[PDB]
Amino acid sequence: TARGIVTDFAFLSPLASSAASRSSARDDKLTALLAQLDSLTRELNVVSQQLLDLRQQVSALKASSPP
Amino acid sequence: IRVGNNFAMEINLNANLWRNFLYSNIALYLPDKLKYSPSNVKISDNPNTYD
Repeated sequence: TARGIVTDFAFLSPLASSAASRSSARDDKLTALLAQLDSLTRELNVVSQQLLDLRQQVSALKASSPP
Repeated sequence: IRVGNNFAMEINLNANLWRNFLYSNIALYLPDKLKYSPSNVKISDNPNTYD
């Protein structure tokens, strides 16, 4: 099966094609950038939280051996 | 006086009636994906309006 002929008046309208291309570019930008930024922010938050906890543990260990 | 047959024009009737009936009562109800947007005429951006 295959189903698409909707490009009829798209061919009949160059402006519609240009607007569709702009919409595709904007969708690419939005989707890709937002997904990447969200994943990066999640990873950075998790790593920062773990780093803070490890820093606390190291501070405690340093304090518990007063040379 | 007319020489030869009279001037006349032809049209298929039953085919025209059937074509009108079919086009209206089926084509005007296909899913919007097969439909397109017209040219040089303003149309509502909301797909759910009568317009």
